[PDB]
Amino acid sequence: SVPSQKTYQGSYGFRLGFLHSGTAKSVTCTYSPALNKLFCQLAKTCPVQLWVDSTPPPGTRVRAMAIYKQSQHMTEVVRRCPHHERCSDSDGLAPPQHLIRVEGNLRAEYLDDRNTFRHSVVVPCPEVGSDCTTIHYNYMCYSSCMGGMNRRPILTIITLEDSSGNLLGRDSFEVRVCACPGRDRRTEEENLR
Ligand SMILES: [Zn+2]
Repeated sequence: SVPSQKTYQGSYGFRLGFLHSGTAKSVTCTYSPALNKLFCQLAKTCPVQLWVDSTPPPGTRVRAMAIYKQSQHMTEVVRRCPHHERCSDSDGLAPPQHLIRVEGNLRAEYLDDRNTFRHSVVVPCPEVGSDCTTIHYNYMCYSSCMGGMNRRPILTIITLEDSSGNLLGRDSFEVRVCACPGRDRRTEEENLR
């Protein structure tokens, strides 16, 4: 099977938002609207905003999952490479095999799907004075990792779910985990032009 990647705002007007971090060679995470693609360094904080037009019910959750972007690879489970899955960089909560972690949320749950074997991380659902909520993700392998992503592009799919896991909303973005996100974004954006 292959998870749907179709954008779906749903009843609550769910969609993502990204900061404007620029493309300085020092930057650790940067998002390209033109490419709908996030470029980030290994294991660095990736702030992703969650926007809604109205507040979803108590018990609503937000799940993240990675899939390969190319159709010929889409049935393969995205996982950490043979090196990184064994490097004992556990935060005590994320399984060592999971590519995507949520940073600084003790209520994060990590799922190994019993049927598809795919990995995901899910958190429960702004503060006073704020207009959106932000989740902080980490990507724990480089796009280039041999025996893992192996230079294949991935997408992250973010789904808004009810307490049963039923779909309420969906958005997605491509991700490249690389040493120099600023330069790579600049390069790919120029290539697109
Ligand atoms: Zn790796």
